[PDB]
Amino acid sequence: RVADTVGTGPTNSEAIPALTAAETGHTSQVVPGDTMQTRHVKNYHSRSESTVENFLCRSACVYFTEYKNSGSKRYAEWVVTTRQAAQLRRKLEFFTYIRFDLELTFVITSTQQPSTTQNQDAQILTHQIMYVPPGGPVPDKVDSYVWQTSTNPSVFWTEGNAPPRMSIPFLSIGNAYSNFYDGWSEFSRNGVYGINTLNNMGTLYARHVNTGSTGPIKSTIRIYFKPKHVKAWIPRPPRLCQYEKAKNVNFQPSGVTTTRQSITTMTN
Amino acid sequence: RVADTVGTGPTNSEAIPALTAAETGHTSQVVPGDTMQTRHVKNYHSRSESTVENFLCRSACVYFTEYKNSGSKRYAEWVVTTRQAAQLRRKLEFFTYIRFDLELTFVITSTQQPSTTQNQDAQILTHQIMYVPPGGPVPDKVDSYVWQTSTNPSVFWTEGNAPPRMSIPFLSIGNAYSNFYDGWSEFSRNGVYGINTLNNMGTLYARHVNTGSTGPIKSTIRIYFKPKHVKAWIPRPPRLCQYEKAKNVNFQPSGVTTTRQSITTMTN
Amino acid sequence: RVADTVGTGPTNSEAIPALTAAETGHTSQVVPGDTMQTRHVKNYHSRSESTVENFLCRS
Amino acid sequence: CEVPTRLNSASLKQPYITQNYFPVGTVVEYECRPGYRREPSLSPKLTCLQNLKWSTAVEFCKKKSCPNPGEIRNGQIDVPGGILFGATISFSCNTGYKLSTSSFCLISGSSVQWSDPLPEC
Amino acid sequence: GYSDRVRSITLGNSTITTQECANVVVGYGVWPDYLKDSEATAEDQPTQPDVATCRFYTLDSVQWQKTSPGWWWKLPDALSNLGLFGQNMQYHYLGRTGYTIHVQCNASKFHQGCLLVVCVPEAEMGCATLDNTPSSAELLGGDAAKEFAGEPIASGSNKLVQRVVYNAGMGIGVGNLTIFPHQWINLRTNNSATIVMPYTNSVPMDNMFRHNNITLMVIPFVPLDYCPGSTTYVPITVTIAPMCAEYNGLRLASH
Amino acid sequence: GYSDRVRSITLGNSTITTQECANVVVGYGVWPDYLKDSEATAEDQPTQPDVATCRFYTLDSVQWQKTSPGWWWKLPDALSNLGLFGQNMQYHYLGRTGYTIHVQCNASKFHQGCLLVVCVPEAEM
Amino acid sequence: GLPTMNTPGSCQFLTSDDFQSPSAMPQYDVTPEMKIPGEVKNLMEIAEVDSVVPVQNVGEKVNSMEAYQIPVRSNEGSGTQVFGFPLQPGYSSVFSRTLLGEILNYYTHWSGSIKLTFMFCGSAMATGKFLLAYSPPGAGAPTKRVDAMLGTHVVWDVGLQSSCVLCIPWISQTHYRYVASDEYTAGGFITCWYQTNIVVPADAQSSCYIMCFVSACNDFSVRLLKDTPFISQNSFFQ
Amino acid sequence: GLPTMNTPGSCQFLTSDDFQSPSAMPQYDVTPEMKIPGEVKNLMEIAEVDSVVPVQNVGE
Amino acid sequence: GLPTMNTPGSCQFLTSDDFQSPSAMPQYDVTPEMKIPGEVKNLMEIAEVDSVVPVQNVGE
Amino acid sequence: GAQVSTQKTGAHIHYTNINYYKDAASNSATRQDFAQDPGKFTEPVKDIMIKSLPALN
Amino acid sequence: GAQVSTQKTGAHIHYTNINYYKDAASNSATRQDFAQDPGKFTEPVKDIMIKSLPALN
Amino acid sequence: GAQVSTQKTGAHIHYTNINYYKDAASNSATRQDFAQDPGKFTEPVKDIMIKSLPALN
Ligand SMILES: CCCCCCCCCCCCCCCC(=O)O
Ligand SMILES: CCCCCCCCCCCCCCCC(=O)O
Repeated sequence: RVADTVGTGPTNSEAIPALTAAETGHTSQVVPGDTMQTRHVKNYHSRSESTVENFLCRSACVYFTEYKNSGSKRYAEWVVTTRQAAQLRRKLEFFTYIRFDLELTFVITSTQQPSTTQNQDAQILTHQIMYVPPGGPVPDKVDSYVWQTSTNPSVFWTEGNAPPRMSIPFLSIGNAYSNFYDGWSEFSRNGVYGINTLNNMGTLYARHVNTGSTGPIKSTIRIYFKPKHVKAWIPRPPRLCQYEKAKNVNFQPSGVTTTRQSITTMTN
Repeated sequence: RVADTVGTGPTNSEAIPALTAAETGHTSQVVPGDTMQTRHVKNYHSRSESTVENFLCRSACVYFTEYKNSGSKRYAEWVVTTRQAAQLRRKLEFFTYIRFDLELTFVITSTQQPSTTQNQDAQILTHQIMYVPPGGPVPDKVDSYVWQTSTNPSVFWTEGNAPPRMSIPFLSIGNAYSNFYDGWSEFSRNGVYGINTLNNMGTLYARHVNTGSTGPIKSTIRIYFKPKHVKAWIPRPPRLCQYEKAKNVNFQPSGVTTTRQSITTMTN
Repeated sequence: RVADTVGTGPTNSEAIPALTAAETGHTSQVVPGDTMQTRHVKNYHSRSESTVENFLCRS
Repeated sequence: CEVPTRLNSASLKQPYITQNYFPVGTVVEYECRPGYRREPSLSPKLTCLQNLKWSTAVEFCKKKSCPNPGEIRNGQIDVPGGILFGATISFSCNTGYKLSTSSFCLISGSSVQWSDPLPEC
Repeated sequence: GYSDRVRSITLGNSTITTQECANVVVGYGVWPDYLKDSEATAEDQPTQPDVATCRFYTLDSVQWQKTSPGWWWKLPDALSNLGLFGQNMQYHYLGRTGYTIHVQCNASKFHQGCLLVVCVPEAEMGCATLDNTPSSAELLGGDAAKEFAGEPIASGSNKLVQRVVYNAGMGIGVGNLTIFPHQWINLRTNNSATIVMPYTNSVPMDNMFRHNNITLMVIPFVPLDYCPGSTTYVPITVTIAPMCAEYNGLRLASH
Repeated sequence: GYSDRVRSITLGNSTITTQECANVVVGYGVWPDYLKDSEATAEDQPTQPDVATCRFYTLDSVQWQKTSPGWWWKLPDALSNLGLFGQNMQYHYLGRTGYTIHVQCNASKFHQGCLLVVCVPEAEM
Repeated sequence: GLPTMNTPGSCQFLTSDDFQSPSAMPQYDVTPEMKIPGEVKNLMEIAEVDSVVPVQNVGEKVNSMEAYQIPVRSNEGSGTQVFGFPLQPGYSSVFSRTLLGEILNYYTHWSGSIKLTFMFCGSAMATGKFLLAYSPPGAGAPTKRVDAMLGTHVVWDVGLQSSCVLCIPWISQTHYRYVASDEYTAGGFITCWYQTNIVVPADAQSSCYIMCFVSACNDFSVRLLKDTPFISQNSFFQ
Repeated sequence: GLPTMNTPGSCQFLTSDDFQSPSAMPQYDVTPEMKIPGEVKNLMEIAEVDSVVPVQNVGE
Repeated sequence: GLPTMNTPGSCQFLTSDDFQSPSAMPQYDVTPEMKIPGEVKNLMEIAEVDSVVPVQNVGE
Repeated sequence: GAQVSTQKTGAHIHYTNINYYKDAASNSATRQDFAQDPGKFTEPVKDIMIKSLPALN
Repeated sequence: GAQVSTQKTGAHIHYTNINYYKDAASNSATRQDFAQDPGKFTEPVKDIMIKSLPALN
Repeated sequence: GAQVSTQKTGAHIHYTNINYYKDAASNSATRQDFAQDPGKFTEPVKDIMIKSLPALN
């Protein structure tokens, strides 16, 4: 529960609560009752929505891609990375090291494409989403033998049902995730530089298990990430500039804030 | 349980229960047994359906809007306000200040529009409803980046399933909702005047997540509000006139009641 | 739970843990602390995903 | 790369407007359309990245502010939408005086001015 | 009696004295220590020199001019070629240490200015060209200090680091950096600033040559100023002492 | 530890701080208080605002020149038009208050001078 | 067969929900946690640390460090104004990009006191006194020292301690104030004035700078998750 | 897998129903209640106060 | 009719799941187990036995 | 941790309730709060008024 | 083996929870951990600083 | 007749299980049998071999 105010009165002492030195870097712990007269009011407000969990514990779309039931692109692939979008990336970048379980949710939607084939009577489409850990046999084609998914995890969804959802544990060879890395892949300070060196989360694939209709159909899969059981360390300032790449922090220089008329202007 | 009647007899006393002065404004607490002879009958009737909750605790449509999968209007928006309809507004206006939790329910229905495109074989449509709190990035277009809904709440519904429903807590910076306001936005008694100044509930958006078919389709979303955990204060007279605007109480003058033949007429 | 390492020091004895005969077919049960100096670190790793069930229990 | 992203606040600078071939690593500059004023913090440049996609673009210009409306004698001015470019103020009169009715903030030359002058009432 | 403006620090065979100092900032409230048995992963025995490694090393000085943007130093890189510390981290594969940073500036009562002295963990930096990444020489300066730039670095086919002072090369806000353990040198109040940093990382030990854990940033927020007649050359000196340093995996020297 | 050259004063919603101050002179050794029941004469109940009236009001500044003789201020008159204090003493017939006076001058270590700051009761001229 | 009945809100995906779900990697052994310095448990912990306020954000000054310096110099006059801005941490451009402002822009309601710390960055031989005032709304910004003295003020005396803290309290009728711009939830005005005049000795610069830091108080609180307006994107990165 | 069976009246929206539903804003802190004069608990409380009767409702 | 609500991840086939399911052959009597030498309980048991290393894997 | 309460039956048989969510705004509606006090609207006067006595005496 | 805990209600009524899976990564989110310690970021200094005393004396 | 057992959590919170069918071949999988005995494959010899002693002496 937030701290209640304390009632005070006038004062003519040698105690100087307001005067301090910020050279030390110590934030002054003064309350309004130190520089004025205050009443005593109980405070019932609560910092329950400001906790790390409630802050990052929401579903956010991190990618979406489109695959068809005919033509060239018969299946879709994605290299797992949370830097593809801006909103969740910027929320995560508040901290240097974060440890969290992941609740993955998938939304799949199909659409009939313009063609000229007559007599179109489709059937229900079923989709398969296969995750390959790094070092696995990646599908080279849509009718690949790798789709057996013996050891590899897979999820099968029929259109018209509730969206698929699964829970993934804290996967990392380290003791926490790293949002930032200040190093090189090689010990000789050459090669890949940045958080890309640490990244190694494998690839995710998706396909139509059946053609369904004699006409063209394009499907689109959306990936949603909700962090849970979150633990975080070392906070850092929010990204002032706009993001440009997913593999690096490269940016274009921007001003600290937005300009007003003069130093005595009450309006923007 | 309602109060039972009490048996009485004849009386020739100086007690004058009937005679009173209404100048005080005190409502006379007389019962039939005071001005006549009565029997004693137990009353088993109950005022259980007259409680504030049972009165306002019912779903009521407060708005509905239409969006398409092609053309110009690709998404729909609504500024949250309970004054759009007449029935729930008039039920709520019985009280000056009300505090209540909200149970929101959404009904979405699609319809094929007249066209000339041949070979139409649609797929199942999925809808997204995104709520933006005031100060948020409002969608400017249907493929906007804001649809990520990281911090913002969102609901995804596939057609053919049960209608979506969620519970919203008592949202207000005050200690109760205000059905009526007698003031101005500015301290100088100028600018917006009325309950519009207090209103600030944000905007609600809705879109098709997929085109679904090569032919035109129009969807319509209906918003239903059921108040629960209701607490109310200061009752006021019901709206005699018909409503005209949603932002104000402006009305056209109307007579107190409906006219009969003479002051001794038993019929309407 | 996997076995934790044991801290050891220098040694000038007649014990020959490294020298063995594989002609018997007996796999040598030597640990790193036998051929070098080691620290004592508790090991919290677990062989829970290496059990026969977890291995073959997938569709 | 394709055509640079359209933005409401600014417009593509000459001669990029008359150009249809943009190799990778090509920078284009924008300019504030009327009235719109340039924002000093943001820089109006975009670069074609390797993915044949332009760099993130934000409104590099903001609407110009019309002067204060003034104070009409024996009259009330209603300002529902601020005094920015494209707003409309309303002129009314008190009970007991007879009164244009509205003025619009529009671009007139190099700056923005009100249209109708203040009436008399 | 005592004052609180005087402080002495003794490490190894070195000592540091101060007559005008603010308090001492201690990392995130944690004092550096060794690695515990219940949190280690490597199995061979570590080496702990504890005297030669744990001492004050004094890097070069930099002149503070009326128009200086600021300087930055990577601590694992700065002490890489200096003393036994460099020889230890050279032969070994893994290393773990905490760094205490003392930055000193000297002036009169007629000189004015203000420096922010901040320790940033994992200060990943950007490049002038959006495509491509910065070169090791531009990011790491050893035996010397790297300088920020007042105006934005031009983008071309180059591997130069974006050095804008207002974006601190990370694209963030220079004012918001205070979230990291920091201090100020206000030429009217304190001659020097001292920060004690523990070992922060996501793994227990790490190779000290391919990863730089923390970066020291000295940024003048108020420019140096004086009237004609007073001293025009005002230098800034930085002394770094490693603390509780241990190494693992002895191997052939790496150059 | 402490020094004695630093002093803060808090009244109402106002505060005054000082880094180089002498002691604080307290009238004739008496601290201001309210009127007692055994020493009052008027019979109706008094009003005591106690917050808005009891606060630091800052009059204008005066330049000290190499040839300035000095300045004087009548306190009941000086605050007559300033704040609620002025409105209170305006509507009311009788009033009773004690005044705390803080006079501040700022200079360097190369400036020299000396001011006498004195409160004269009943300064008939 | 246990007879059940399905209520509305079935087979729907509400992004802010809290349910259990089957694990995709069963019996996975996670790396044991280790002690890491500086653990954040609450966002308010981040909002209670100082952050330099870009007060002089005028013209091109935002493209340098000059946006952080408040230029106070000796003048032949008294009672002039140094700076002034409104109390709108979420909306005002002055506090929008400060740690407090960057945390507020993720929420919708805020409530508590504000601490402003002013540090003198002039010579050791300079002196001065300043009036730091806060005026609740109802009457406009005070135009002169006589009007600003009537509010909540502090008189700061520049000396050995170079930093003075002005604590803006909570004087709002509403329990929570809107982060966005709403004229109903007005905040007030914060201004600073020359109390006396800067006193500088010969051979000492007479033009100095002040710096300003802002931090949340112990009673601070925020109450509605939302999405920051600043973050943007035209297409998926890389 | 607990074997269940769905009865009629499933996936239907009856406006006068009483069920629980997931909160859209979890762990939201509401403004504490304050004493407000004139609280209505029952409609009958309103029906028991006098109201002037327009008896002569004839013509204009 | 017990009022229930279906969460996302319904009627989906996750290959690494752990649920009960009705037996197709009810009351089937399995052959009683017998002692068989060399039972494997953990894969690591197999990884801890020696295996000759093809070091000179050069050319043919 | 269940709640067992009486139902709404005619005059002249218990139900069981469990809360599944953790927000207290997701519970069912409070339909069984039968408490009245019409003395604030009827009879808001300062001096008590006995029924049998004359109002103004 | 159920857990009964208090819900999030306004100031100035219990809920029941059962775990069905055996992985501890499939449980719900921990939304009710209200514990703070801002002394690491505010006041990280070595020597304590009393509020009323001068900082540098 | 329910079974309450501990879950799989990280080092350095109980689950409930009920059987609905009557065949014992329809239960869930046994994922938590962590028992080893590599002495059959490693060291299958007849005479014990102490580590520090010479193998053939
Ligand atoms: C049946 C489908 C299974 C899909 C499994 C997908 C697993 C994705 C794991 C992602 C973990 C989080 C990555 C964080 C990366 C980082 O910040 O370093
Ligand atoms: C996933 C969709 C979420 C939608 C959230 C909608 C929230 C609407 C809140 C409305 C509260 C009641 C407003 C009453 C206004 C008044 O009477 O002053």
